[PDB]
Amino acid sequence: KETAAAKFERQHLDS
Amino acid sequence: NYCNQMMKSRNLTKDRCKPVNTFVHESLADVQAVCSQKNVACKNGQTNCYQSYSTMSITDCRETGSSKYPNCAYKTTQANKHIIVACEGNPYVPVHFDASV
Repeated sequence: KETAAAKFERQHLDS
Repeated sequence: NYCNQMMKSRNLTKDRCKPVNTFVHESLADVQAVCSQKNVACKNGQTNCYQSYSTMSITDCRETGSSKYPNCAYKTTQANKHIIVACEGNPYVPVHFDASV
């Protein structure tokens, strides 16, 4: 469902 | 605190207590740009890792010694450090956080 690039973003990005 | 909230808010500790996680307070494109910066090897040896030329604003989330599901507890440490990410795919974007210097 969630691609690995999407997961990185949701887990580590807080812009 | 920020860590307790962001970890649950981002579905990291909704079904478990993750011992540690790092958040980067930079724009998405600025972080993706790191995939064409300083190439270095990852902890596992693989060399698809890249270190940011400059330091970035980050918050380190760490579980205390008393933390226990379902009541995870984190200690919040803010800092500016170089981030190392592993990239892959096309576009070549980050898929894993490897560390921060």
